[PDB]
Amino acid sequence: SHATAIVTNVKHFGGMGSALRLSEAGHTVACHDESFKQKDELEAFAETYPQLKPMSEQEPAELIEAVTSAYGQVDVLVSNDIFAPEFQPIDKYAVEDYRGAVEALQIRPFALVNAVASQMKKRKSGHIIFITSATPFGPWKELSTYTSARAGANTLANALSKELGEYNIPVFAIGPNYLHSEDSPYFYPTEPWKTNPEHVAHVKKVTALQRLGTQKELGELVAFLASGSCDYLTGQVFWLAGGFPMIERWPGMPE
Amino acid sequence: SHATAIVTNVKHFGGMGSALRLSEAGHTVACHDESFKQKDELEAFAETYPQLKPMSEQEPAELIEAVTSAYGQVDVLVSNDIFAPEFQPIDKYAVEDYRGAVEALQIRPFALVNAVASQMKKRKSGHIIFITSATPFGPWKELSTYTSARAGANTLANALSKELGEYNIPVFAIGPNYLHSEDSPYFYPTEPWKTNPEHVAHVKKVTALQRLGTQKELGELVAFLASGSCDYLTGQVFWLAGGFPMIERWPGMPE
Amino acid sequence: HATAIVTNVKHFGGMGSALRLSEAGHTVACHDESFKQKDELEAFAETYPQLKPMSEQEPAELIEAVTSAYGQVDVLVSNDIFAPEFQPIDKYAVEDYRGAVEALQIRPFALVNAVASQMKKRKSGHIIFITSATPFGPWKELSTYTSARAGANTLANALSKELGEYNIPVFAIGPNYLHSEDSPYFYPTEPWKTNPEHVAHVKKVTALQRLGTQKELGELVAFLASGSCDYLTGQVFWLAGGFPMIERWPGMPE
Amino acid sequence: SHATAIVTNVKHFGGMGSALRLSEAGHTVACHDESFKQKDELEAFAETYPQLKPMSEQEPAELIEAVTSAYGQVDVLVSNDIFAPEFQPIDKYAVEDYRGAVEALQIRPFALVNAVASQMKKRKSGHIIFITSATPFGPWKELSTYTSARAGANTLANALSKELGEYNIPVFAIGPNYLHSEDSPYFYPTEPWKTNPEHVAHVKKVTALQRLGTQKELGELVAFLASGSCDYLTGQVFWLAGGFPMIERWPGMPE
Ligand SMILES: [Cl-]
Ligand SMILES: [Cl-]
Ligand SMILES: [Cl-]
Ligand SMILES: [Cl-]
Ligand SMILES: [Cl-]
Ligand code: NA
Ligand code: NA
Ligand code: NA
Ligand code: NA
Repeated sequence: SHATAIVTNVKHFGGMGSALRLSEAGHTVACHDESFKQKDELEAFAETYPQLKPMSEQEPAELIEAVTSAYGQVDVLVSNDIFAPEFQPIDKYAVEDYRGAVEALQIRPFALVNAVASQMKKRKSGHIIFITSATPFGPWKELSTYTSARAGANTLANALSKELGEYNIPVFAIGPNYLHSEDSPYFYPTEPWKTNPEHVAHVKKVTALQRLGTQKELGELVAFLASGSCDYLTGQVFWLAGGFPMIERWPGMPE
Repeated sequence: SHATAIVTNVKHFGGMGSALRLSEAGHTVACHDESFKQKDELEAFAETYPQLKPMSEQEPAELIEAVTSAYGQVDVLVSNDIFAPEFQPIDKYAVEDYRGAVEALQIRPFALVNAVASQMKKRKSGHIIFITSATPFGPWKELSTYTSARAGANTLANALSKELGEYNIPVFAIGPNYLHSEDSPYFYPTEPWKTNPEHVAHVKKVTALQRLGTQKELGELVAFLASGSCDYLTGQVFWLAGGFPMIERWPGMPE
Repeated sequence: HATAIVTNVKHFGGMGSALRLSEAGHTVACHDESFKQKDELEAFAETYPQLKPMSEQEPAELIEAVTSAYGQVDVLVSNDIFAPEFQPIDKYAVEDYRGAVEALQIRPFALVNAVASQMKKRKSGHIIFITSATPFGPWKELSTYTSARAGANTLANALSKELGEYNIPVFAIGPNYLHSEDSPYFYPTEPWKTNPEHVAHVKKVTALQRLGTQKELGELVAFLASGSCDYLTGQVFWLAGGFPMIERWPGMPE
Repeated sequence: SHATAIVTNVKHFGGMGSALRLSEAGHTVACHDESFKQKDELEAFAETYPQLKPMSEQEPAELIEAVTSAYGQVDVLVSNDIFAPEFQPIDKYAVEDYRGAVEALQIRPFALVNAVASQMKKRKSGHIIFITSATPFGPWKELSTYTSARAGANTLANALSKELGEYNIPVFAIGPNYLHSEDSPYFYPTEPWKTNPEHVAHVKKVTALQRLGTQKELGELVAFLASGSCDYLTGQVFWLAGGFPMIERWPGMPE
């Protein structure tokens, strides 16, 4: 009997670090991704990553039911939520641009917890992890849609911890920034963030560790939280951003 | 000339405290409310509060447009947002119950700012105030929809402050709890909160001031922020909750 | 006729607090290190005939002197200052942190410790600390000053929980980029309004792209001390103009 | 090659969980304690815990120097700081009661980092962990000294992360509450917190997981952070408090 995890949007953001490290820790890892609606994309992923179990199901209720049918139960949920950040002055958005952000970044993790929480509560075990964003900690101007939706997700995780603790289910939010996402455009691909001088310099300026975060670092945190080694952190919002933000110092002070 | 303010949902939550004090400060206060769809309700309100200017418009763009047409411009927006709090374990909600909360508590203030920001930015003046909630500061268990949507609104306000400051527009969020709402059910009506002993005792336990907050206190803060006397607070989330939460102390320690 | 105390009145948030509290009708007893000298006290008294400078320096003696002269202390504005010294952590002396915590934590604690009994007995009073917004977004190499200010913020918030039962609100106002006119604590006119590089820095790091004014600080102090919005008790106010502005990605405009 | 850790006040608070788990992870763990001034107490500890290395040094600079001399360097500092919480109304404290709290809970971790940072910066490696408190997250009334000093330490850790990241040195604060401390009075000994029904009931009410945190959970987090597996969390303040605080709900709602 292996523990079963679900990682959503596995090709993007914190998906690969989460899935790879959870598998290394002995989980069966069912993986969701928009591309897995296509048989060829699902099978290519299954061939490259024989330790992972890509699923074709897209919608929350269908995904939870399919993983429960295939593997018995869902022990760990990693809601690795993504949406394209679009920078606009507030008056240049359409209201639908905010609705799109809240559907992808708040309603979707809510729907996944809504669909899985009953089976976890009945057996009094489970772990729920949202991958959110550190942007609420220090917003950039002109990203009001994405940034506020991510904060809704952070508070959703914290609020859920208060009710699910009675059932021995920890709930966590991991909010990254400057997390290297390799080939994925969500949100710091190798090109340009490791390849272009202006981007390399920006990352050195705005993070304390002066580098991007790695998929391994994100995955190590995900597997540590899912292990049951430190459930007493339930309710935490983790800022996985390398010491971002670095705050501009007065004139004359060095870099 | 007169400064013009908009107070939404004026019959509820922080509506009357805001509208009455803004009018005392010399604003023309255009008032929105769902009941003003009915001519008899609008006219009854106008007769009781002849210093206030109730509008029939319901949707955010049409409300901004109607106030702008009637009075020239909108100087102060008070987005007094409401939604009925419904307590449920996460798995007992419908997903639509979260969508309803986000629409009412996040999308609506976004849409109002989206509709009014251009006119404020063009003249480089204006004030934006969201009435949100202090529940994200200390969530109750089983209120995950309402609580997380309110946090999204708080971050929306803070994020907007970063872009609108360049146009001399402060943005504030006032997050109440235990605010006496008189005859309004949103969220602490006189009955039961001043009349039933168990409720009086609860409020004495969980607030530092051991009382409900008053509409006058809320209105004083709204008019102070709208006055242009302290624009340098832009980006603040105010916790208007009387020292809530009081945290349960160890056995043997007194009330 | 309500009585206020404003400490370190020549510096930081002192003048804005004292001037606006007097405009609101308070008798404003003013403390300052320079008032140990009669000539400096009397010059201040002549320039500001609406203010009442005191010579007393230590917390117990100051509270006692104001209570004797004016009956009671209704409003305490602990306007605390210390010179920010930037060092790598290993280049400080431990005494440099001790000095910061004495000036920025122990001192407001001692003033509340000295005045709280009289406020509690009559169930009225207002306590305001002027602290700092540096904990909200620390600069590197200011660990002493920044962490002491955070201690003061939590002290205010913790005190609100016990003093609310006695109808005494407690607030912390944490500024940054507050114009301090001729005081070096912490943004004097020269260089912050006069040197182009400093003007440009303020435009970059605040959302309102300017220093905050003494009038804005004083308006908040008088508003809180008025009893018009006691239900904010426990608040830490970030009076920093939308600071911090967070550096955006390459190619995005200023 | 063996990494070297220092755990202070090892007999108390998070001392044993930290030291035991770091030793299991392969660190040489030098241990400080006030009782180690006595040769008999140091030797008794060495006999019971032969995998740990108790030191007699008491003062911060002399402790760093003694561990560096004995083992070559200090790779991990765990500043496990303690002070007896004394509840008083603000006017009943002596000012010295606050000075004692700041000296023990702020000056002491500062002094330890001040003494060790140069050797870490020179080799561009090291980890700094403060064990602080979650009391600033939700203060009890009448504990203003201890609570505010702990907040100063949390900010000290966060501020230090901004400068030490350039040297590849993460800085963390772990702020517990309701951490079972076994035989130590700091701060939740087995008697009364597992033996007396009133105390057992209090813990069930005020934490989401309805139990004390374990030394194992604390030690797992300390060893995880010190492993270099997730340096990108630098600057984090961890709330290790089981979902504390639970916020009192309205009359009529169940516990
Ligand atoms: Cl990221
Ligand atoms: Cl309310
Ligand atoms: Cl004196
Ligand atoms: Cl300042
Ligand atoms: Cl503890
Ligand atoms: Na399939
Ligand atoms: Na009409
Ligand atoms: Na004198
Ligand atoms: Na020795």
